Amino acid sequence: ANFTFSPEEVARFERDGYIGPVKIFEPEEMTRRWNIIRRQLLDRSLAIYPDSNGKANISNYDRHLDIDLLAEHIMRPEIVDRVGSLIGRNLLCWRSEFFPKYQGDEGTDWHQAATFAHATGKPQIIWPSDEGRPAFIGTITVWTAFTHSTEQNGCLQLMPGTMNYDESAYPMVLKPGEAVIFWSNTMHASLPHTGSKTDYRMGFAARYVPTQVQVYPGTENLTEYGDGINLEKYGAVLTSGVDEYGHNRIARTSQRGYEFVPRQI
Repeated sequence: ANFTFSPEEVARFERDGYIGPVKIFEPEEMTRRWNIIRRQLLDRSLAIYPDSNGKANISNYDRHLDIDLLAEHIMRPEIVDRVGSLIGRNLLCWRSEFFPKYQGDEGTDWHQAATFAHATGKPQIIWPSDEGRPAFIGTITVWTAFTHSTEQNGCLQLMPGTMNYDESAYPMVLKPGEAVIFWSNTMHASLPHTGSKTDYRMGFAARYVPTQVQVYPGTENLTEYGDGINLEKYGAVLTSGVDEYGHNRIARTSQRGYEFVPRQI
């Protein structure tokens, strides 16, 4: 089995900055997993980030490092083969987080998110660059819908085409198990949640970057990074290929013994 994108799909992604929906799991299967995961998030006995009021804790950052079903999710061929077709087979998953949305939540206007750390403004992602030229800081984001993501639910909004506009709603509705893949900085918006109070939307995002990229650059002798992030037990996960660099903290094994074995095609 292979999930590499076709040359056309890759082209589509290149002009839009995103692509989806793409099936990761069948609806009932994703639901089955989320039913388990939801309870497991409650137990932080082995979470890499300590208790705090920071984003990392409240939005449950990097639980793929302690929850088996999440460890497997970021390793999924359905995800990895597709991301790999975009930025290379030597893939690193440097982060995952949840995106809940509840009744009353307002939408967001069109904007481009950045990969800087909120607490310090430090770049969490740094791509290699030529002399003088600034460094790219984007990261391929795979947003899987654990719950259905509808317009009523406050689903994401993306616009076709690539500060600038060019030669001249768009809701990304998703069923449980489907995902949308996009550059973290792709132009996007989101609708407000106008549904019932029991109808919550849950998205699980896994972010990827090729091995040549530096994760949490500097951080030489740091642990407490901000926003509740503590690098002590942090590690980027090599999901495929090999790592010819070694300049990033790496996690070959999850906090629960789940072994991350790089996929090869």
